[PDB]
Amino acid sequence: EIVLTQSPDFQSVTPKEKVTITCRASQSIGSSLHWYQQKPDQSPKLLIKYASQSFSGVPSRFSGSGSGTDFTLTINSLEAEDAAAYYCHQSSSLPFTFGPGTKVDIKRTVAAPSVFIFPPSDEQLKSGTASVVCLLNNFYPREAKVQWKVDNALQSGNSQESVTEQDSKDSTYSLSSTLTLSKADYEKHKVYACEVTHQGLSSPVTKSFNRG
Amino acid sequence: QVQLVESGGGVVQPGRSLRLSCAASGFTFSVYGMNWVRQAPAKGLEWVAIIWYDGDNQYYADSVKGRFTISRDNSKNTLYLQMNGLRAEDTAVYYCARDLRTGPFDYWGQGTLVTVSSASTKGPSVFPLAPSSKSTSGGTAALGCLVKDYFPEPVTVSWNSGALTSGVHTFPAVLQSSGLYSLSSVVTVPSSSLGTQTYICNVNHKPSNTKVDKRVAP
Repeated sequence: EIVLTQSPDFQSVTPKEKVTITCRASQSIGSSLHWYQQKPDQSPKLLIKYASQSFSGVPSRFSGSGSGTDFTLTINSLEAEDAAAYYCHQSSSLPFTFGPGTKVDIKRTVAAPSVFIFPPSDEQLKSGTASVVCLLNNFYPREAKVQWKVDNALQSGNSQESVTEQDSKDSTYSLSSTLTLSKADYEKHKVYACEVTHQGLSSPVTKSFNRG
Repeated sequence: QVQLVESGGGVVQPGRSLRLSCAASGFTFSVYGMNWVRQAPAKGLEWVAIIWYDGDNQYYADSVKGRFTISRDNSKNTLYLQMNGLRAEDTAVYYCARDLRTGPFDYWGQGTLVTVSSASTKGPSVFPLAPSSKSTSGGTAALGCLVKDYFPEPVTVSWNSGALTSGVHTFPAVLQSSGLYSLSSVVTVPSSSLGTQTYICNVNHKPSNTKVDKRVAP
């Protein structure tokens, strides 16, 4: 089975600047390597066919190069619309495979998230469940980690998070993390905290509340 | 113009069967090999299967071989995917893609969503995310609604009947261990507006015919 690996996994590009992303094949595939662009929840589209051939209707700024195991996709003078996921795919041998993708986003100034913690509502507590929400608003870059602490004890496996796509207006991301406990488990503890680590913060920020 | 339109996607229980179709137009269908490519939530593109021009030959990815059957009907300009023994992992957007001389996938459809779950149709419970001085920073206060325990996707969330759009963030839904979805929708407003301005999230869930308006009080 031919495995394709893409590098980098994530890249941030300033508009009008040049960007080169790569695709590595486990075994030689000659020129049987194709590139696709995919925007969130949208249909993918072919950019470059057979490693270096431009496809009809693709802007002139997109180009491809490579043979054997090493392939590159270059975007000369990046446009705002070029922020997307880019995939490579090999048609050299069955079963056909895709690379894991490279997410290209718009580069902007670093912005630390504004962090807020929400205790569960009294209405939800009545039903027997407590959902504690940690909101990370309008941050850049996309990389951010949330650490739930209950009476200073680090939590694991009882939280789920969701991140928005890059905002078309200010180029930031927002993240929501929900800590889910039963009413009985929630009442056994006093202090609920969410610790946020991001490039925009020198020290990880903690937002907390007292249950009682 | 070359067009591919997938259909047949929906909610299916684990172990059951589902047949997808892909309607092709704007080209001679029998000239091209055809493929199925899928994308599971938060995952990359995954090649599923290929069928050659006359349907005489088929090849499958290891993940579907022995469970899925690719077929075609050239007079109907249609590509099929017969899916059997469906598992939770098979939940994905299924794309129909035209094959150019067994090389690149030159044209793709819009995709059809397949949801493999043993969960039943359920309306959401809507809970407020109450604003205060604790949700206040730099003259702005954050508030929201937690749209919990619904199935299947999607839900639509608007604020003050769509009049409030600035400062709104509606997060992608999360699939809980229960098999039910959950999402939060937040809004950031001037902190001085709390107590003077009314904030209501309008939650609509079409599959269960549920409409819930929740007053978010400070």
